Amino acid sequence: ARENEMDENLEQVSGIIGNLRHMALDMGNEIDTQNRQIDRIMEKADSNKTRIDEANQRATKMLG
Amino acid sequence: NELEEMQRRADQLADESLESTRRMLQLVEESKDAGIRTLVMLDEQGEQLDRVEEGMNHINQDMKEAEKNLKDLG
Amino acid sequence: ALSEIETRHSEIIKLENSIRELHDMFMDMAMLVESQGEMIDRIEYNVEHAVDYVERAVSDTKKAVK
Amino acid sequence: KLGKLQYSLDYDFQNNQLLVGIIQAAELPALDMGGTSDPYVKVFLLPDKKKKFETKVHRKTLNPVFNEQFTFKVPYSELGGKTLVMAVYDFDRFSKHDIIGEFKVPMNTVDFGHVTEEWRDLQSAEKEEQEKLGDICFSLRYVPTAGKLTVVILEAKNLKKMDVGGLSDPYVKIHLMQNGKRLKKKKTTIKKNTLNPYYNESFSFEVPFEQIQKVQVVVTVLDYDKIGKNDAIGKVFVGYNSTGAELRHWSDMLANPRRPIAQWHTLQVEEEVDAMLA
Amino acid sequence: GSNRRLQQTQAQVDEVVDIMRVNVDKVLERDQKLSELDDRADALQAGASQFETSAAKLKRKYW
Ligand SMILES: [Ca+2]
Ligand SMILES: [Ca+2]
Ligand SMILES: [Ca+2]
Ligand SMILES: [Ca+2]
Ligand SMILES: [Ca+2]
Ligand SMILES: [Ca+2]
Ligand SMILES: [Ca+2]
Ligand SMILES: [Ca+2]
Ligand SMILES: [Ca+2]
Repeated sequence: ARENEMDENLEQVSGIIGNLRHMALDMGNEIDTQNRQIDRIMEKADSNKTRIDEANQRATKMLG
Repeated sequence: NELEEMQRRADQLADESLESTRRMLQLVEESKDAGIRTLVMLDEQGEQLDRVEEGMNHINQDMKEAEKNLKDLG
Repeated sequence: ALSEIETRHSEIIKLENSIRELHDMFMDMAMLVESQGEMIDRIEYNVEHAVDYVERAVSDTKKAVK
Repeated sequence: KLGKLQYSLDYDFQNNQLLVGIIQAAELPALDMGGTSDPYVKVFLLPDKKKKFETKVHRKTLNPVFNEQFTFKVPYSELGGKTLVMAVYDFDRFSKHDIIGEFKVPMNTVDFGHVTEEWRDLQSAEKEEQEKLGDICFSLRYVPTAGKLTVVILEAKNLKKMDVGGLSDPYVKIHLMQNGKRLKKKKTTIKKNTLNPYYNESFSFEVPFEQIQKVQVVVTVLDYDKIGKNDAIGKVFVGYNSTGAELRHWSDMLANPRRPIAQWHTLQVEEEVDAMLA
Repeated sequence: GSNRRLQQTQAQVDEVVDIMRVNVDKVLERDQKLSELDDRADALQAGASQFETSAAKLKRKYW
């Protein structure tokens, strides 16, 4: 029967789609955590930029 | 009349639907592979982001020490 | 009826098109994540060089008040 | 020695049936007792799993004459997807009936409009390695300075049926083995009722880079049974005494530091794996 | 049923379509944040190199 092969294909497709749902969910969670992590890294980047710029400013001023 | 053409139209459309389901299977399999590779890449980039954040921390500590030394020179 | 089999065929093709949109969406996902991986590699390079330069400057400033 | 087989083939379009002719086989090896063999021919269609036909038994003849005809109830539209298989077997009273030689004709090359009849030299039948057990994909990441080994159990597919009347209840247990002693036993969650389980579960171990070439990682896929000991589906091992794709993945993990490598692996039977584990 | 398998599979498919769309947009935002962090990283290592030069000057001067 060809309808049987069709329905079997439908079932396999359904299960694989569910697996893709789990993958999409875990993917999304990891993406969110990495976005927060990027925010922290950028905050530290601005702080270290401030410290380096100020230290180089005073260091250049102390020339003499 | 068009009776034979009607039956062959039913079998033909059924064939197109079946091959459509085959295309579905191939597409969801490729999507599956690309998704897995995407997850692994996200793991690599994630650990890299962790070591980058720890690097920023070490830069912050060292630069704080250099700030202290500059305040000692001042 | 040809109406029944034809409507079933139409719904099947609709499911195929939805799975095509999801498919291209997954491929776009992998591509964007790849390019982001390259940019992350470059960021890691710049951060490492910043670690080296910061370490040198800290060493010198520590050795200057000695 | 490659023998010959004389076969007929014709299609009945009125009743939509396949007429297969077994005429005679020629130049048969002197198997069975000394001098002469005992041949019987089993005929069956390749895609279908229908009941296989077998000819009469001919006692002590190297050139047997069957002159038998079989009918296969097959639609002509589906016959494009089928292939005819004719296998010449040998008869043994007290031993396993060894197959002498088989051959197959793809139905897409047969012109059933004109009556077909051909001589075909037999070929030695191909053999399967083992029943399909399954594959499992996971990634390996190693950083020497910290000694952390991240094994991310990704997924598996095409797992063998275990519970009777059902598909499977798979879960993954990884054993860190060394010197024939089990050291760390980690396991994943149970994904109930599936043949393509998905995990995406990260695990970690302590592996110094001074012992990296003396540790074994045993990835074991098992099936959960609600009552009784959970039977094991399959298992693979990477590290020392690893062969082929396993040593390939381990070498990729070593050549790629601070980076994960995702890879598939073909499960082997628990007995032969435990045998390969010295 | 036969139509119910199609309806279930279709519902799951459209669901993963929505989820994956949200994820793809999240990866767009991630791409912006990674470009910004890239610029900040390059400028940061440049300024760190300059501070290394000035630190070398002050070391060779006051020591
Ligand atoms: Ca594939
Ligand atoms: Ca992380
Ligand atoms: Ca962190
Ligand atoms: Ca024999
Ligand atoms: Ca005998
Ligand atoms: Ca079982
Ligand atoms: Ca079970
Ligand atoms: Ca944003
Ligand atoms: Ca932003």
